[PDB]
Amino acid sequence: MMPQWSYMHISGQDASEYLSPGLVQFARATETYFSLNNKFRNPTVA
Amino acid sequence: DPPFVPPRYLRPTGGRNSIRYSELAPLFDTTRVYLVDNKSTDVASLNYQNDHSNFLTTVIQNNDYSPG
Amino acid sequence: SKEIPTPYMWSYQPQMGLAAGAAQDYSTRINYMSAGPHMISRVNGIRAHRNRILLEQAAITTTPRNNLNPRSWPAALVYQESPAPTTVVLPRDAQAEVQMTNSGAQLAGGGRPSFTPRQAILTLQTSSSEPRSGGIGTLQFIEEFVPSVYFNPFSGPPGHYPDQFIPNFDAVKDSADGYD
Amino acid sequence: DATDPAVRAALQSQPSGLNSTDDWRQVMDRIMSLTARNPDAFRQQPQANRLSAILEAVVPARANPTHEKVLAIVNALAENRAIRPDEAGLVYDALLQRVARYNSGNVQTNLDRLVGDVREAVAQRERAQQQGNLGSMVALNAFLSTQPANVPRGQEDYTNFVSALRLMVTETPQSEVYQSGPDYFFQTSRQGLQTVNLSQAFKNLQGLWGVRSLLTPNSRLLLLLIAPFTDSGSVSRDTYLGHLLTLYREAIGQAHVDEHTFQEITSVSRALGQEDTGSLEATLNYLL
Amino acid sequence: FASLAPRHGSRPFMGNWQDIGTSNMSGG
Amino acid sequence: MTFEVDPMDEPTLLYVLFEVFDVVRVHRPHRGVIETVYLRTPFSAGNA
Repeated sequence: MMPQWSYMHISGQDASEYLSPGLVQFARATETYFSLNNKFRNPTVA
Repeated sequence: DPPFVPPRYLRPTGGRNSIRYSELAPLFDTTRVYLVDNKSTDVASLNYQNDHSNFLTTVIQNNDYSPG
Repeated sequence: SKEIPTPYMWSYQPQMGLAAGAAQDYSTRINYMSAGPHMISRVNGIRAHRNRILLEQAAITTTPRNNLNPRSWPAALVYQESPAPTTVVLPRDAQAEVQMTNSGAQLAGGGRPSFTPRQAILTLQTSSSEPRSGGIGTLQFIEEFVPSVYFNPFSGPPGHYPDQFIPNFDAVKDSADGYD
Repeated sequence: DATDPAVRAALQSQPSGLNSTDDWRQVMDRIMSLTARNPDAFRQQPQANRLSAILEAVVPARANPTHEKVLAIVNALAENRAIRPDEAGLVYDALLQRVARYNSGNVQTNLDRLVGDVREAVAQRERAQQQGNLGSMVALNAFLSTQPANVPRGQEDYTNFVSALRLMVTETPQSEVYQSGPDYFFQTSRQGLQTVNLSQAFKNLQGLWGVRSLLTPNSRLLLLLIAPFTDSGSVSRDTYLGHLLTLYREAIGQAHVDEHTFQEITSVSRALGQEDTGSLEATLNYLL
Repeated sequence: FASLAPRHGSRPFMGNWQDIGTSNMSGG
Repeated sequence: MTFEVDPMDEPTLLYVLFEVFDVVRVHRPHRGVIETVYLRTPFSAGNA
């Protein structure tokens, strides 16, 4: 909506979408022993 | 015609002759296993109520471990 | 970020003559966190017009190669000094001075002799015996290694990523180097 | 032969000389002096070297092929990336232990069938690398199942574009397509840049095939990569996608002759005598 | 990235795709 | 292994769990026939 909210991930795409798709596959495989999930912000939009 | 020299293969180590023990090399047929009442004292926690008629002895006889 | 990325600028190593490793151009970034859509859209068209220049500069100037930042550049692909051959005018006639001296004349000082019309000229190869290979210089690091605009970064399966951006990565080991 | 797992097993297990078992005919040509080069090199040996080769010839010694049959299998597992090169001694003793527990006439024949099977499987992988098509055609045709086969406008431009899309992955063995989550991608080389997003490009080009500031820069990256595989009659002339595909073919051809112009101008600017800093900047500003 | 994942059987035990980021705030 | 413990005025023991793979595979090929194969490792004992 606003280019500064999409940059700071107030709105826009979730972490499955704006991150590099290899980092999503890395965090999906190493999740049980090295969690990268809380390092990235998911926008929830009403 | 060169002479046919056939390959010299080895018998299977885990073959039908094999009296195989886990912690050592597989022996082959006609070994001896010993059931002596002296080593039933080496494991004395099994037989507190056992004479030399009925007793629980050991067979393994590997000197690395212990009497028991 | 994926559509209009920041270019990976290469770090040179003047000793090995190879590129150390490329990091993104973080130090030339332009700050539009206080701009609006009338000017964020104008700066993003400048981020993208720069990335079109770098793909155009790499298509002109960079040598086409399979492995990005190789570890031994061939001798046919390295700029090599090819000077003109050295023309040496030899000063003295050797066998015409061993006949003046054997006759009793003492020669001292120094055609160039008054007693010899002969003049020898020697032409020698100036360049090396073997062409040099292995590492490019500063000027060939400028021509090659144009900053890599890496669209849709790290989208592939592992092993198909640019690992030669990383300054620890041996290409012929396929592993990152350590302290020993 | 340098990538043959049984030629490499002969360079690691078989002797580098002429024994009378693996090379019986080549040593009988030398014992019986019927060799072309140096026939009399066997008469000039001591009796310890000369009689010990005659005895190994008239009654040769048997040998075990088992360490040579297994080492051809291990050196093919290490070549088709099935094991690590550090595991090449671990799985060699693991396979020698298994063919020692279970040794038979069946197994030694079955190892002889399997060392001819891994010669084929090493060569079949190295043919499939230089062809570079099987991993990409099954994943680009899997992409095109998702995309619709009938656009409303400009179907003539759309069905020739996706046929030229099959021409990149066929006529470039390094290029590949895959999936990572929802979208599919296309790398122009292994471990290289210029990765386009196929699911984002074909949801951008959909609605632009018959139109005759609005393109995402990965769609323009796709129209740059598809340009040398597109004829002038594959797409239209007035269509905005067809107008750019001709414009990107001229941009590749100009960047191909500005590459050769760069190698001429900088060559005659060093010999004429200029600043090497400014010869390389004034040339690009003349070419860009 | 199946070489980084533990193997339940012979399949890699991967997480979910959309479980990458956080979204929690003080009531939102 | 070398442990160091606090001194106690009593004969005490040391209960070390060497964690192994103590695995049974039960095979019942015929009616009324049950035949198991045991295997544990590293402290090796069983039919396998």
